[PDB]
Amino acid sequence: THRFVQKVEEMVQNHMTYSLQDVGGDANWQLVVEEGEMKVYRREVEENGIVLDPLKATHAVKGVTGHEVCNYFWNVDVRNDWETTIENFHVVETLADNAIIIYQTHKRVWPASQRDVLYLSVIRKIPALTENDPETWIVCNFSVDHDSAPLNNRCVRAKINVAMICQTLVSEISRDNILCKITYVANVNPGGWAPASVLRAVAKREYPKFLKRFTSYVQEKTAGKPILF
Ligand SMILES: CCCCCc1ccc(-c2ccc(S(=O)(=O)CCO)cc2)cc1/C=C\c1ccccn1
Repeated sequence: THRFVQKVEEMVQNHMTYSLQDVGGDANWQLVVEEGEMKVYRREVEENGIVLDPLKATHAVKGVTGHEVCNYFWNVDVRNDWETTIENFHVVETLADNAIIIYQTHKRVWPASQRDVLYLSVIRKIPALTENDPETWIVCNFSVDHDSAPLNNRCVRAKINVAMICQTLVSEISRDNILCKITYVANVNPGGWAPASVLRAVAKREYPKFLKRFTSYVQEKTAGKPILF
């Protein structure tokens, strides 16, 4: 029980309600890039001339569990092993053993000014409602206000609502028989102004690169370890 428990519950529930839905049949999502099981979609949205384009991706990763994927996504201690777009990050506050508030700066993308972010990051297990449903592991990263926020005059403050939502299929269980189904959503307000073409090019390049890189990292770090369901 920290002061964000209720907000966390709301953000997680919204993602469970809305973000998990399959968008194969939904023409409102534009499928931008497909590489195998990796499917990356966006909606073209601008507010006050700033690109907000919602990002939604699915993926199916052999050999790892949702629990493992989420631990690796969440655990700050391995962040620098997979992240390629971060210049700096600091843990601002520990709320609980499954929740922290993080400040980070993104590498500058010329010619836009650098962005920073301040967000609560929480990892949660959502039990299968019925014996028919999969359990879900989720990480949610969403912007919050904080006082120990750094002054950084080089940066415009972006605001994010990201979730990595994982269900695991199992087919001695070996990694050969496990598949992790990922839905990843990112809604990013870059703040300020940045050229629309730049924001779209960054999204189109960096999201598939992240998903490929990050998932491969989890496969590589877990191979030959006992499975953490
Ligand atoms: C001019 C450039 C503006 C950059 C806008 C931007 C700010 C923040 C973020 C962001 C993206 C993912 C997360 S997370 O998944 O929670 C993991 C922790 O880092 C947190 C923040 C994205 C983006 C915009 C594009 C973009 C896309 C994939 C990689 C990098 N940048």
